[PDB]
Amino acid sequence: KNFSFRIDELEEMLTNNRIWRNRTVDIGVVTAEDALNYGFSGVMLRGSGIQWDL
Amino acid sequence: ASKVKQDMPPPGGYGPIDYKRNLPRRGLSGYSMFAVGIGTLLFGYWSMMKWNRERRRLQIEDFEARIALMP
Repeated sequence: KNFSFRIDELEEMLTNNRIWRNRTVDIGVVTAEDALNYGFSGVMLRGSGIQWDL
Repeated sequence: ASKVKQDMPPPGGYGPIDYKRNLPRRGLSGYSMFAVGIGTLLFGYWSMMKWNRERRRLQIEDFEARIALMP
């Protein structure tokens, strides 16, 4: 019951922070075909845009 | 006469659990923020204008005293 507020506070410090976005945006971009061939799974695929979840 | 007791949710279940993001707006408008900045700039400029003119007059007075003493 009390955990969504913790996630919200975590997002208040990072999600729209311009320093966080400069550090994380367009860093370590992996294409979907490369992810599948390299054998990535989970959030790696889903960040590349692959609609897969066991 | 003992019944099975176990860890179970209450009758009717538990209340709803919030999980959605709740980032509010909580801010003024860009126009209003810029207006406040310009207003404080103008007030500061006016105050500095008057004070620096007064300081120039004071410097002229001090220089005149020095000129009077110079001979």
